[PDB]
Amino acid sequence: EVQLVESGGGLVQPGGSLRLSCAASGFAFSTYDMSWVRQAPGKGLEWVATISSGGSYTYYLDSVKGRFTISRDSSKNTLYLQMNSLRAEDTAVYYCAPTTVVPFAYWGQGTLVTVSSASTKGPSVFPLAPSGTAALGCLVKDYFPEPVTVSWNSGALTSGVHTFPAVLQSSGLYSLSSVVTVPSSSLGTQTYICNVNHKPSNTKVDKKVEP
Amino acid sequence: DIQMTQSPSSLSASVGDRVTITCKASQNVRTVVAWYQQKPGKAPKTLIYLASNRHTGVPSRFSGSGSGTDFTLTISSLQPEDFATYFCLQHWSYPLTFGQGTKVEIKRTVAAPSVFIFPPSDEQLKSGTASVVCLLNNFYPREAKVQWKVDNALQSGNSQESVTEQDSKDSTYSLSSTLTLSKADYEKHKVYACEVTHQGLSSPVTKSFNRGE
Repeated sequence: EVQLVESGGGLVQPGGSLRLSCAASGFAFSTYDMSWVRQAPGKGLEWVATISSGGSYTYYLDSVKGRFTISRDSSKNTLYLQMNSLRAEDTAVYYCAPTTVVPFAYWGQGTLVTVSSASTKGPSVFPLAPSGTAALGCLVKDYFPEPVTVSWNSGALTSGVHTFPAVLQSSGLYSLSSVVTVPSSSLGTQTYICNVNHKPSNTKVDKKVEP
Repeated sequence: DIQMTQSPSSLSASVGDRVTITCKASQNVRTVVAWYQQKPGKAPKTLIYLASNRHTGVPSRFSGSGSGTDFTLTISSLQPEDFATYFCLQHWSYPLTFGQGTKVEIKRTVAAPSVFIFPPSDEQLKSGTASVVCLLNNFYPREAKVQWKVDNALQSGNSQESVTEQDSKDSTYSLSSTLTLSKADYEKHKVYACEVTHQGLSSPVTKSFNRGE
């Protein structure tokens, strides 16, 4: 029944503060050690901190000692991570996870924390029109921070879609393209709409791809 | 601090095959080692605890073994669900340390890219930036070279590449190469092309356009 829901992530300035919460359900929260684990956007898993079942002992990765405080509340079946003096390298997805016979026996979806001096900014969406199998797509350019979502035909177009991982440009803003290859015979008998969603800047854009 | 070293960093294998990933600890950690599985974009799944025990819901093909400093994950028969990145962990002592991971990807046959090029759309140009995009679709193996020629002059430093994960249907990669230019310097020049070298191509491929078409 085990369920773990992290929340509280977001984008913050270097030196800022954030408090993560993790709501635990479906297991006896209070008899288990609880931990935070993080994963920087391109990298491997990295243990952050662990708190004992009773809250009596806490253990920290040394690059976060003093700056971070792991705690728990038995009344609420919730774990917390208080994060201060945030650094760019704290940027990561943060997971909470109980220890059974194994550390991190179950994982929630995580919560994304971005520490940057750059400003939030919604993307621009540009057609990549076609002109055998044809190919077409959208350019989703100059946004910050991650993530954006892009879909095609509001989820009806699934096979042969390719949304590329975003790359950080020289300007410090992200940019990607989403493309799909269809049969050429369908150009005309099939409308092509890319649906771009950037929650951090509160931006939605839909775009028809023609000719 | 105990370091955890995984080997190899990556490996290709085909469905039904048998793979073996190894981890080495800088110190004795008895049997207090676990293994985790992560698929791209997803949360991890815990597989093995205390060196050799399957966690709940983990199928028979998975097996771990080892002791002291020499640990092993064995998959007896790769299925589609098993292509993912695998991490080892020591929790003998704090700090708990993961290994760097081994990425496990699907071995398949050579497939040559379908190449497409996209001039900056009129909407983008109406904004003071140009983006020329070179698309490489559905190819294997991952290695590919993409060069830009602007009026037969080779570019360097000004293009950015991005590559999808191994696709789940056909096990190919796809790649975007984006030449980033001022609206100004982009219209100074007349013929745009990207050349693709790929093992499945008998000849390097070129796709071109002229600005005004």
